[PDB]
Amino acid sequence: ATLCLGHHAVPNGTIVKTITNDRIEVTNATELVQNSSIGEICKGKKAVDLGSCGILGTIIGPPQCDLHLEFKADLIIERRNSSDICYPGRFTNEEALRQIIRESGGIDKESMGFRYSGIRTDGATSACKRTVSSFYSEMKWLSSSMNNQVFPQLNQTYRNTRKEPALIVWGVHHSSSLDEQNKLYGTGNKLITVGSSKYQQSFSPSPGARPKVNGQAGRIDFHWMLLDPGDTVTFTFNGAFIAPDRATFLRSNAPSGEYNGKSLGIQSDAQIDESECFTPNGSIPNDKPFQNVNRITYGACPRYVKHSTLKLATGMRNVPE
Amino acid sequence: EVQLLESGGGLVQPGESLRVSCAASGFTFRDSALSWVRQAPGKGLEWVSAISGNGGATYYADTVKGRFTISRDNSQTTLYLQMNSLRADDTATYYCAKDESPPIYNLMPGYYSTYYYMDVWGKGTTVTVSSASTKGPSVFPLAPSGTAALGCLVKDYFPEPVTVSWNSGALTSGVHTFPAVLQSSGLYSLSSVVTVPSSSLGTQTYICNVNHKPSNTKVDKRVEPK
Amino acid sequence: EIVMTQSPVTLSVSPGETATLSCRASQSVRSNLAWYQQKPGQAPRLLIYGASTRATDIPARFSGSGSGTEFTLSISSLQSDDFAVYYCQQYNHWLRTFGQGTKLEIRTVAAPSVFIFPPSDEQLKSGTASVVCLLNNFYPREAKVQWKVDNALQSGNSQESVTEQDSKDSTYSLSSTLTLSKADYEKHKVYACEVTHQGLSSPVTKSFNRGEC
Amino acid sequence: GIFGAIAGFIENGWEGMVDGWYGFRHQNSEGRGQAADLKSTQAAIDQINGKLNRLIGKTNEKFHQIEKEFSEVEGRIQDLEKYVEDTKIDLWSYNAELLVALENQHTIDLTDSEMNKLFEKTKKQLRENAEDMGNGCFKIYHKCDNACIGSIRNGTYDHNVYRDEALNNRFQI
Repeated sequence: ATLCLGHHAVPNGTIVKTITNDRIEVTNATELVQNSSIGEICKGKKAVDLGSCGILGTIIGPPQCDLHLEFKADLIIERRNSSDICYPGRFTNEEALRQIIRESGGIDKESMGFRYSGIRTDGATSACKRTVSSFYSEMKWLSSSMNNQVFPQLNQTYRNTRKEPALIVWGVHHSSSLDEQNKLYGTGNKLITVGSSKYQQSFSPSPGARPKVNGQAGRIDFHWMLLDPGDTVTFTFNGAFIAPDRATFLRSNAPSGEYNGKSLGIQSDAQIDESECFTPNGSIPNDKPFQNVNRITYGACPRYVKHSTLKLATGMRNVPE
Repeated sequence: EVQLLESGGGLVQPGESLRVSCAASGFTFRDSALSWVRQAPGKGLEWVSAISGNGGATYYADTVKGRFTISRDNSQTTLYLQMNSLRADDTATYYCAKDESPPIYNLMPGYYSTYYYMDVWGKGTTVTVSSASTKGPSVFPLAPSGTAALGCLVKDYFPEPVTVSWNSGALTSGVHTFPAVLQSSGLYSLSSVVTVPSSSLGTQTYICNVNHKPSNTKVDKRVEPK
Repeated sequence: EIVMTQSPVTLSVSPGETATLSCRASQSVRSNLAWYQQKPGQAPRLLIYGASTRATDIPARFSGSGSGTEFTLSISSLQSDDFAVYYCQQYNHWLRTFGQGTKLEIRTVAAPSVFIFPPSDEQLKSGTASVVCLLNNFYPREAKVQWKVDNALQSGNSQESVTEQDSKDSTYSLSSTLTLSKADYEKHKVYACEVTHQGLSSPVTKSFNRGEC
Repeated sequence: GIFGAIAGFIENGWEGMVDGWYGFRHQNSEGRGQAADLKSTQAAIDQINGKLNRLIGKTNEKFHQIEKEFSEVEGRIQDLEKYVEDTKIDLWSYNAELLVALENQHTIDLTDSEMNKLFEKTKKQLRENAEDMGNGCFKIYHKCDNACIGSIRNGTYDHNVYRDEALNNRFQI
């Protein structure tokens, strides 16, 4: 009798590289370099697309950011034409403030409990339209209650009851004209001082015309602080002051009671697709150890290499005939 | 549909043998792996063994390394597990579980991919290993003495389980039937209770209906205030 | 040959909140790690495999993560039907091992209602006496029962068991049985169950005198 | 391969063997047959899966790093940031290239090895009852029906049973 020993072969072999040979055919191989993205920055993740919403706007509530005031997110996507503000102004320490928010997890809001006696608090503007002229959702605009009436020296203290450090934002208003300040807040010296156990500073309006944006020569500037638990922020002002109505609490400081921990905030021009590794080209699978898509990455990512392909043999040498 | 059905099991004396079948029905072409996992009531899960292709496993846990042996009959599509030299701690609910692997592994379709996760679990077959000797329960009243509690104590039976209903299943609200406890005699005892309006005691009859199928014993016990 | 330890043994989480579980594993393990949701009276169901890749058609609220040694499992939006027990397995040592198990709870503190039952005359004729103490519909699960016979603390002659959390009201109940011989039971007068529980400002005793009612 | 079986004394692979990687083909009185060897097949597959387990699904988390694209000329510091990243990529590109070349050489050698082991094991089984024809085939010097062939494949072949018949056939004129 005859007994022959042998091995299999396939008609469709794959060429791989070895130590001694540039081109050798094996029965099967797998690709080690990820070379494509689906074109979207992300399935299985909780994501929010701010869209028109600027990110900082989530804190103080322009009409844009109406949906996203109390958002809960694992992944947060900023967008390019987004405007943080309805009435022209800018945040102090702006870039630093966003980085806080991106990694927040989202934000929870609770009222600071402020109440007012003799003032207009319902200040509205052409800039925040919203069915009818309006203001920031999360703040109150304070006015004399009778035009040209000198504004009251007032004091507010709010104390951070919660375990998570609170986020507090306030405004200084620089009026369109020296007149408008007068009409709004009365006349004479205007001083605003903000006091916390780690924080104190004093602000004064410097009223003037500035280039007309959103139809307003006037500006509002936002200053923010982080308040440790059990700490009082004291607000003292004779006017020109935009007041926080609500405190912002991060979700990744929650006690596992709202708690949605640790988000990654990205900047993307791509659509979304719910069908771990992010590149500027879009998210990429991370099953492969290497990738050729982008040297810039975030997350659990394959390592960037220059090769476009690297085949790992997963079968024996292919010897047909 | 990828469900499998476990048949066999029962009460056996320590030192005896017993094999459990697993009818692999459905999507499983049975070129994929299968596994056995046992769990005793009061304990967690524990992987027992696995099978692959033909005789590629040969994969047994250290607890049963020299006792259990795993068979596979692809012609009739049934997985087996011959449990020899059974000890007391072998009493468990043996589950037959499907096995799936990432598609990057499992090069040849038949052989074993050394990284499996179980996806489709079976109904499970309970195997009890004692020197016990089946015995039906005695049923005693827990007599009530706005809301009253009454019940039945079902004592000194073996093996599990027993079923308890009240008023032939007409009384459900407020019933709690507790897990049995195992006494030092090796027999089980459990209680079933119900809370009812105090005002119903005098008009309304309460009867607990106890069924112990292993001994084909059936008891109705009327529970009266005393 | 490669032990798995889950932490904690049981956790209480309000419905809606995120419940993070732990699966610490001796020796490195990354490639294979599977989470399971074994509801009482049912077989385990696969949730996540590998580490983060969830099973087919399972809710997106089940999240998985971890590497090498420390592994976590977070349930985003919790539901009342998630009262199951969760386990984690590992590769490989050619011998897969399971975890110990993590019980998940879903209410207002509630003191037990406590009832004591003397042995029936029927049972006494068979030569034994079971005295039963029932602690009904309490929350949280932690409760202590002590038995006294003529004011002497009993040790070693009781057994207890506790129900699963009740779906209808999120409470637990507990039955304890004190077992005496007939001769011993008839030698003593006062039988008492003393119950300690967070919902009770002081421990509660229910008792009876043998041969009185 | 370094053992000289695959692409060596075994002239070519069998496309018609689709139930295993290694196996037996026989010709006897009852006909011609083919059967896979599961143990050697699984031994090769287990080793390859061991390699895959080291490479697949084990990436490492990075978060905040350095910038790697720049919109303005800055000189010194930007030169340094670019050089650091370029250095890192070349070193990882090297690691990846060598890893694949090394693993592949080894995979081809281990699969050749498994084939050789099966051949050597079979040779020892047959003792004095067969001769190596030099192409992976044994000439068996006795009547060997299907059950006999089967006994060789499953390791229950008793050479003493056939030895007298075999020796007479081998050593004659």
